[PDB]
Amino acid sequence: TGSCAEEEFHHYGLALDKYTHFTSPIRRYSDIVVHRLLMAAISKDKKMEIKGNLFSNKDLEELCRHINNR
RNA sequence: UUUUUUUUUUUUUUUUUUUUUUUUUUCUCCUCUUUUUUUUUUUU
Repeated sequence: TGSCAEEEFHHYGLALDKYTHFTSPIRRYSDIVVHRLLMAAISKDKKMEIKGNLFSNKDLEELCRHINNR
């Protein structure tokens, strides 16, 4: 995300401007990330706090390079 | 009518000890050929 600029967020091959998967938490790894985050989102718009941290910049970038490799 | 004598199975038992798997060689060595390397996408 905000590690880069907006222009580098698009999904040109599909004419979208943002595209990921969320339909497979089981056979992949970015999707469990998306699960934790989506549930943090549905859980955060109540004005409370989600104890237990989630990620950081460097952690996410090393994870995404690992996933590219794999 | 044929008496008397010529030994036998070595003696001994009431001695201390503080180590340790194995063990010891063999040299440098020409990997052949459409490629940059493909890559989104969805159904597990």
